[PDB]
Amino acid sequence: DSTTIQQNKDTLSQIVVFPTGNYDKNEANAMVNRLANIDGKYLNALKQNNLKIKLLSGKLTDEKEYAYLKGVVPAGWEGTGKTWDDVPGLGGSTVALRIGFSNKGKGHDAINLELHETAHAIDHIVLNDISKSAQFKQIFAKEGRSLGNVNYLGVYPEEFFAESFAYYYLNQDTNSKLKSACPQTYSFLQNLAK
Ligand SMILES: [Zn+2]
Repeated sequence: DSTTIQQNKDTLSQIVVFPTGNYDKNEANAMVNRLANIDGKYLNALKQNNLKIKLLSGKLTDEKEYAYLKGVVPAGWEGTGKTWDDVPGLGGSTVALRIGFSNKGKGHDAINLELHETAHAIDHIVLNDISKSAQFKQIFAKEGRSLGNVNYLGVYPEEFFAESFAYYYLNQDTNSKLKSACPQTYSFLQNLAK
């Protein structure tokens, strides 16, 4: 609800890092507002571990900490002439997101950039790679293709987990879509948030 979103925006004021230089500040605010949909327990767990959600005004590999990715072809992306230089988001041990690239198809396959990448960090930092736990692996074996992208989401449980989390928290449409397609994944995320 409207007041829950504000509470999470408060929590995020100590998580989000805005970039140097000029950019669409309203769009950066929109991304923070979408992150505020995430259950506050997760956001405070990220803050406890000093995970920073970096909004970028340039390319991922323009940041010194990601320079090692310059020229690197992502897993599964060979032959397209695109590399990490072109990838708008990264999540796991860190989180970095190009402002403006939230929507599906803006250089990435996720329903929403910032929720997908932040799900990676929650998975890895907060929950000890729960996407590789025995329980989620069983669910992934049954439902891992049911969000589509069968040769990507259907192959990597960490990507299926991240995408399912994004569906669960993006909006009411994507939440009910997850419930219909991946009922056991939806219940798993419900029990995790409970
Ligand atoms: Zn991913």
